[PDB]
Amino acid sequence: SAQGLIEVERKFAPGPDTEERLQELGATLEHRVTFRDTYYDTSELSLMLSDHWLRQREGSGWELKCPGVTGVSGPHNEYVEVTSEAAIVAQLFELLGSGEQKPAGVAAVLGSLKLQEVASFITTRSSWKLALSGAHGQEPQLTIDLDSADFGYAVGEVEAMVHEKAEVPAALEKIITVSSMLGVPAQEEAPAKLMVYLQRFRPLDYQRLLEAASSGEATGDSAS
Repeated sequence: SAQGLIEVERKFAPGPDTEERLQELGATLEHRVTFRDTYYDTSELSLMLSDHWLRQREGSGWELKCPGVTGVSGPHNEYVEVTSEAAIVAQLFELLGSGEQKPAGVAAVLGSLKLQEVASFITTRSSWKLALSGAHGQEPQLTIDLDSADFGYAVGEVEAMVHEKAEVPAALEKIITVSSMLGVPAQEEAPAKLMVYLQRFRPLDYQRLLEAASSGEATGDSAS
């Protein structure tokens, strides 16, 4: 087994005091992102289910998720995200069936094609780093990255790097133990905010997607 430092990650579902608990436990706040992600869709959630996910973040800019294939034929060849408005403008027009003049920006197509904000919540990402220690002194520093949302959602992903597969159970069990103390060990293929929107309000619809989008970071002892 030679892949270098084995990034061992497992997923955890934390409570509402996680950030505080981490500070007190000794995890450092590496970085955190906070923004409201505003999702638009047609009235039927046709956009959502069409693999064209439309989101604006913090009123900064626009982001559209496309199934790789824009001339949708066949399966979804991965997701391609476009952030350039002119692309989204033209895309939204063809998506909703406009045939009209390209306005200028996405906010203009938004009002004109009359999309509805069907989902809006805040993404709270919080990256913590926890140094292991004990009688041995220096033990690995592992990262805990929290992904949370306004609509009842909190996930942590705990990732440590060991160069030895033999210390994987050691590091990984520390991970699970601290996590179970803080909340409950999870197992999902990492939910995006919208994956949460779905599991929260539309569980079977979430499953349609989940079963197909089942690719998340959680290996165990072998990254590769």
